[PDB]
Amino acid sequence: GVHVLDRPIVLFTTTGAKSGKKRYVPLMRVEENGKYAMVASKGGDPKHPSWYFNVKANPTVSVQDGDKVLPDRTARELEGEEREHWWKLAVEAYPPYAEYQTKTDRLIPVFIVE
Repeated sequence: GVHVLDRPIVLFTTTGAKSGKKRYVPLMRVEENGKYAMVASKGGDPKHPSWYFNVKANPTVSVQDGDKVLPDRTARELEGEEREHWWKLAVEAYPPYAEYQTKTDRLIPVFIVE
């Protein structure tokens, strides 16, 4: 229902691939030129957050940033240099993300929402 969002957080709305159920995933705001990143950490626990598999099963994801709603955009798991770029923006936004990363050799997934 109605969410109230302010920096430093944004809301990503996911839709169940099997059920159609909406789930609401607040994450740190990591933004550039109208695109957003979803950093798939889990608070320093190295296992995946429960939404990770959901955005891969159904990449259609809405964003709410302040009063602005970007409906039914597409989440794409980043690779390579592009992941690195968005990782840098994430660590500037929320430095403990880098601390989360020191707890595993596997790169924390980052999705671009576009």
